[PDB]
Amino acid sequence: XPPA
Amino acid sequence: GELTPGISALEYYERRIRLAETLPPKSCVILAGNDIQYPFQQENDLFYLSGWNEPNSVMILEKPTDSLSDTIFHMLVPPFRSGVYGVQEIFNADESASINDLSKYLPKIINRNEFIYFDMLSSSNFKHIKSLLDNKTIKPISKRIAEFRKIKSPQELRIMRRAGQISGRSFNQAFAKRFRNERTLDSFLHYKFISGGCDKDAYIPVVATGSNSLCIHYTRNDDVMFDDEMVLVDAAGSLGGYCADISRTWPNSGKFTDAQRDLYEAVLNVQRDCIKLCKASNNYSLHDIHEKSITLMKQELKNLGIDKVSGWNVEKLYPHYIGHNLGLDVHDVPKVSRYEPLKVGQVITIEPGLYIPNEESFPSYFRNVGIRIEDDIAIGEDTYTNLTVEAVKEIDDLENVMQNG
Ligand SMILES: [Mn+2]
Ligand SMILES: [Mn+2]
Repeated sequence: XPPA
Repeated sequence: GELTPGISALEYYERRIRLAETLPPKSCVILAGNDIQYPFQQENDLFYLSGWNEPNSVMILEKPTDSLSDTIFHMLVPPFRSGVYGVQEIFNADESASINDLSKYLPKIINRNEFIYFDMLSSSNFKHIKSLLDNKTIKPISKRIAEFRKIKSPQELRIMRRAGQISGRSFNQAFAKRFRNERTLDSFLHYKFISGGCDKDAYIPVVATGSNSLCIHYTRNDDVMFDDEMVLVDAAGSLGGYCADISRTWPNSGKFTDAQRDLYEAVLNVQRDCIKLCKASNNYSLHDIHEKSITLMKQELKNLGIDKVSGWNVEKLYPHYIGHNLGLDVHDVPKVSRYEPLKVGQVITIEPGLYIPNEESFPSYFRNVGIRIEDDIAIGEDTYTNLTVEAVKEIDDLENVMQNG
C-alpha cells in the first residue's frame, strides 16, 4: 500500500 | 519461445529501438547492474531493456550515425553462468566480453562519441565508472526511461492480470476458515501464492487484528485474535518481475454486527464511485481523483453524525493518499507528473480508508477500528479493466463464504  | 515469463525476445528488441529514436548522432548510454548482498534483485532499468538477471554486469547501447540500422548492443558478463557465447545466442547481444576487461574496453567507446548518458547521482561497477568522469557533454537518462515504462504493452497487461488472479483466489480460500493467531494466517497466504504459480512475495505484508489496525506500518504479525474484532490484511504475490497489490477486511466471528456494517459501507461507497471515473475520455488526472475522494468521504461522515468533533477534521481520520502507479516496482515511476491527465495503458490503485481513535468524544462502538479496501485498475479508451475482480467484497457475498464455504 499508501504512498503518503 | 519466450525469454522471461510473458515477454518474447522480439519485444525486448523493439524497446531498444524506441529509445534510440530519441537520441542525436554519436551517443552512448551506460547502465550498471547490482551485486549480491539474500535472493538477488536486479536493477530494474537494465532489466526492462534486456531481461538479464545475473550480478556484476554492464550494458552499453551505442548509436554511431543518424540511421537506425547501425545501432550496437554491448554486454560484459562474468566468464550456473550463461557465458560470452550464450549472451549473444540467447539474449541477442551484438558484442560481448568478460567483465574483468572493463578498464580497457569502455574507454575505447567513450573517446569516439559526443554525448554521454550516465546518472552521476551502491554497486561496485557504479563507483568504478563514476570515478572515470570526475569538449563533451554528460546527461541524465533515468527520468527519460520512466516515460516509456509508464505505458504498458498488451503483453505486459496480460501477465499482470495473471498475478492478480492468483492472489485473489487465495483470499477467497482464507475467508472460509478460522484463525486464532496472526502468524498462522500469515503463513497460509504465503504458501497459496507460491503453489498457485507466483515466484515470491511482492512486499512485506500486514496482518493486524483489533486495535493493531490503527498503525499504518504494523509488521510484527504475532498477536492473539479475539472473537469481537475485525482484521486488516495487505499482501500479494509477484510473477516474472511484475507486482500485484490487495487489501481486504472482514470480521473474525463470521457475521457483521450493526455497528460494523455502518462503517464498512462508508468505505465501500467511496471506492466504487472513484473506480467509475477511470476512463481516459474524462481527462482526469491522479490528483483530480484524490481531491474528489476527500469531498465524498466528508458526506459519508455527516450521514454517520460524526463530522463535527472538535480537533478531528477529515484529514485526521483519513490521513493518506488515494493511490499510485504500479508495475515492475510497487511504487512505480515516482518521478512522472501527478498533475497531467491519465493516458491509455497506465495501471493505478484505489485504496481509501478510515481509522477511529480511542477518545470519549466518539460512540463506544466505533473506537479502535480500522478499515481499508484496495484493487488494481487499468485505464482504457472508453472503459477500464479490473485486474483483481475475483476477490469478493460485498457484504452479502462475504457472509455467504464465511458460513457455507
Ligand atoms: Mn497495499
Ligand atoms: Mn498500494
